[PDB]
Amino acid sequence: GYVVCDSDKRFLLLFSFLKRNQKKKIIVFLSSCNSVKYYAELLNVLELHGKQKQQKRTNTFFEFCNLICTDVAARGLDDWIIQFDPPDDPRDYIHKSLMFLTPNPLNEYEFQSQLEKLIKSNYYLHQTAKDGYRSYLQAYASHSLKTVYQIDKLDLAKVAKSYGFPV
Amino acid sequence: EYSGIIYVSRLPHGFHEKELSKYFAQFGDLKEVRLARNKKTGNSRHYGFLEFVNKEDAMIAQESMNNYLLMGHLLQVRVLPKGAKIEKLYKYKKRVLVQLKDNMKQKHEERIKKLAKS
Amino acid sequence: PYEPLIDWFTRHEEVMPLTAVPEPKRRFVPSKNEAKRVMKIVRAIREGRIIPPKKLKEMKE
Amino acid sequence: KVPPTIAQFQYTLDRNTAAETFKLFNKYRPETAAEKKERLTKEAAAVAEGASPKPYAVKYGLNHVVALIENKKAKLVLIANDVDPIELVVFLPALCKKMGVPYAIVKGKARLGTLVNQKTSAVAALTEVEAALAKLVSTIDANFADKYDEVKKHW
Amino acid sequence: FVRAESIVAKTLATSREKERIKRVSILEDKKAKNETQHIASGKDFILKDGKPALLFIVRVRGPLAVNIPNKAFKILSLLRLVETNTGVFVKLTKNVYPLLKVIAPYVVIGKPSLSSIRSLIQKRGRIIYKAEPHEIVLNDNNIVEEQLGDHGIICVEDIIHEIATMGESFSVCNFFLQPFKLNREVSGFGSLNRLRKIKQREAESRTRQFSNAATAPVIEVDIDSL
Amino acid sequence: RSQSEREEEWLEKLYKKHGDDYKKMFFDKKLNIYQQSEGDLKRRLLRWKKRNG
Amino acid sequence: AIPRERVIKAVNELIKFTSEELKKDLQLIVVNNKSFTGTSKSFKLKLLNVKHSFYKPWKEASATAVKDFKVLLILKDSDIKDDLFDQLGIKVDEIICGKDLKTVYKAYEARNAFISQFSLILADDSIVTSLPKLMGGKAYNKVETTPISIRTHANKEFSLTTLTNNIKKVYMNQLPVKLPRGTTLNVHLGNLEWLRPEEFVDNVELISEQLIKAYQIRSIFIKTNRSPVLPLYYNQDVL
RNA sequence: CCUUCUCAAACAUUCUGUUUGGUAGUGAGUGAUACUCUUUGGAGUUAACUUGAAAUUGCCUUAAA
Repeated sequence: GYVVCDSDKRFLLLFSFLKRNQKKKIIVFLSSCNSVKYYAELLNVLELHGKQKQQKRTNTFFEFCNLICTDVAARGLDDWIIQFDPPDDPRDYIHKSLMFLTPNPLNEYEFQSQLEKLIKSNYYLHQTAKDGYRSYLQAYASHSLKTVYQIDKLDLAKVAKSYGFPV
Repeated sequence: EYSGIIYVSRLPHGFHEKELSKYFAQFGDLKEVRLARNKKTGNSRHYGFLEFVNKEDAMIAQESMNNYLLMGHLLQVRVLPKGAKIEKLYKYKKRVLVQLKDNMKQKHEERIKKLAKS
Repeated sequence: PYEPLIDWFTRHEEVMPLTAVPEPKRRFVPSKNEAKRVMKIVRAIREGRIIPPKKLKEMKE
Repeated sequence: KVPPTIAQFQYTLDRNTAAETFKLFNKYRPETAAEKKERLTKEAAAVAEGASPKPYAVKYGLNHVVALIENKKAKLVLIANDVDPIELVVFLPALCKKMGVPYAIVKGKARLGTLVNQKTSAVAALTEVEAALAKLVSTIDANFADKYDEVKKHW
Repeated sequence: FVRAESIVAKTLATSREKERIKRVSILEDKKAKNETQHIASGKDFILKDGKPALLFIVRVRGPLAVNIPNKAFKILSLLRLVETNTGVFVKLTKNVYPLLKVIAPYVVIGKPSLSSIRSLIQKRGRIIYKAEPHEIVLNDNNIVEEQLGDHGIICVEDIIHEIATMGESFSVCNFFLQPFKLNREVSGFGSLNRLRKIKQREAESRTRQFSNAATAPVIEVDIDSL
Repeated sequence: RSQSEREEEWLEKLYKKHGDDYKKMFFDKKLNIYQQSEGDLKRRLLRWKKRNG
Repeated sequence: AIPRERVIKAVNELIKFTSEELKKDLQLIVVNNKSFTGTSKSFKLKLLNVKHSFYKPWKEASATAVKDFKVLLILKDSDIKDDLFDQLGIKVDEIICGKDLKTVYKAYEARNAFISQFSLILADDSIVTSLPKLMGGKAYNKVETTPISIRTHANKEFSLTTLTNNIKKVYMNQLPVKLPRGTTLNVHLGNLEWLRPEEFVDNVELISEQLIKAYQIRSIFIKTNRSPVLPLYYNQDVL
């Protein structure tokens, strides 16, 4: 089922969901390949996306067969299957499985200052953070979603990506 | 019209009624001052009410101290319409400075009988 | 002659900053322009032409 | 007769709030030339014989203060009224309002500069602070930005 | 007219002073009873006992403008040290020991020296008596020979010996001395005095500190400072 | 060219702390105050080792 | 000796009944008392000896759970002089001094946020007495948000070994409990995963014996958060 | 515009273990079932959680001039 999650607490919800298992194969799909590179360093599952080396990506996937992957790279390679960022297609994902959205089928579920301090202190984690944030922004704007367009304020999007000031 | 009652929330901690009376006495002849104190403990709620014998001075004081930044937090002084008097505000104080076996056995037996409900 | 102004532009607030200038490392680095002066003072002390601060107090005869 | 865009100054922050703002700014006075020089000499002596948190200081220079503005990095802006070139500060309140940043006006550029070492500072701003900044911002808002929001009127 | 901040500060300071005084008095009452079972401490010590010892006390200004409290005000009135920069010698005793804590925040105490006592006596002294408003200084020993000397205290040296040796006439002479009004430190204002006062004020915090603890050791400092 | 005395000591400290693990040195806030990248770290450490084996 | 038969029966009956997070998992023991400390409200945290190092499973569950607690050690000025942790199987999270807590947290929201971060509130015995004036009501309104007392001074001087051994013992022996001026007292134990029946019976036996020895307890009931009060001992003979 | 009680005692002394005493708090407001006492008046106690120091009505002067 789909889960309603506000952008202000998206990071907290994702961290809690990850902490709920700590081992089980919680498959996650991301729209932006740059974002996963920034999220991989936030664990302070392994990186598995298309932008990195093909050989290393394949080796890591084979090791994991015994994640943090994008929509495009997940197709054909394969406890929870989730999609956090907007999908590359509104229906290719519907075709256990759960969803996350809040701009608007089965059912629905029911129910960190260190990162804020570090984002302004660490240069590399700041550049990667902003890169992922605006890559997600570009994917959201470039996607021709049925009922999602440029309306939501970035004041909460920046917080969702750990950013305090609006970039 | 504005009544003589002055509503001031967000009062500084320790700003007892005596201090309010002393300070507001400078503006003129205040009528009464009262503070909302908890029954359990004398600590105030940081909001109280006071009245003035003159309605003009009542709003003049609010205008002068409308957003005065006192220590801790600013004063949220407001003036109410006609009526809304200072009725009922008590000066609570902490306090002055400073056979059975049968019932217990019966209760124990009752508990022993009730625990089977689990 | 005597008319009020219009706040047509001063009514909405921008979200994103007007410029997306990349963040320079210097803002995230301890003032290299100040380490330069620190090392200049170190060189001057090595040459002996600058007296250490302790000797200033120790020589107040 | 002054136009509505002018006379926004002269009507400035009240006595108590202005004093509180000055006291708050005094807590983050930038290191003076002598203090900076002596600190650097001490650091050199320590290193020459035998890595610190980022410092904080008030922003005063007009160019870099405006640079921080528009980027939304200015938490508070303080402006002098008696500045000789008025055009230097006519647009500053408008820019602050457009960017959604608290701003305030004071009387006396020299008094503005006395808290930042320099003889005069025209304008000043703060980038980081402990918790009284929010209360001071709220007081400044309720006493000048919202109570005198009709500055666009009158002549 | 007076601004609000002053009243609130005075109220806050008065509340703390009253709480400290009440706690100290309540603890001392239990300590005297010798129960010493559920209190912080029962013994007494001094760090830098109630045994006899002549000590000098100086009335310092501060803390903030706290309204005169009954206990401390009455204790000071007993020693008539209301005026700032005034000092008097008192005989230390177990009964008088709690008075130090009672009026610790307002006064500074310490052990004087024979030379210091002699210099203070020979350099300052008052005899407020025969209308008798005159503040006649100890100009001559004739007054000491007439009004005093019944117990053998005929000259100023006898008074010095009694004060330093805690003689029988110590109470009589001390009252007669009309304790001295010592001059204030800076005693000025204007261009240099402001900076000198600011510089001196820093030492006050590091020297005149009150821990406010009920079992705080007696605060003692050498009288050689002045 | 060579490394400065202070720079040489800092590089030696980093090498002792982590050896050849440049990734760990990158996050070593105690010594990597300037947040040197993975490339500059190795570029300086190779020259440091050239004179230290 | 305390009646072990009732404990053996309970360790199965209550487990079956319970088998929401704290209600299902949070184990505790409640002791009935006949008044306490007269007309006083001293906030002394009594300590009980535990035969098992339940802290290790407690942090293991917290590490694998969403709620990750932190251990805060309040120190003094002299203690500022990684040596405070290098000598500690057990790792201390944060160390703070009373100098900061009295001013940098004047905002009650920040104070509450700081307090809620930690659970194992540890403080020096010297400074523990002055804490309540600083941390306010919220810290003293919950057993896990109030400062525990640990002896670090030795010969009126700081001692690293004294702190280390005492903290190790507390991590593998001591268990805190408040001292309310009432007839009811609560002592939290742990989670349902804590050990097995016989081991759980042994764990509760020492706690019950220490509670009986320390004071003239009235009655003790084996309990779990909002579970039925299963009786343990009937100490009415004192009455 | 103002800074909060940052150890007192005994055995023993192994760079210090053991035992006791000393902690009277900002309020507002939610709330999962039990303890008694206290003799109808309600009195204190047992988890968990929100908070912009938020909030509408319980019967001694040299911090001078």
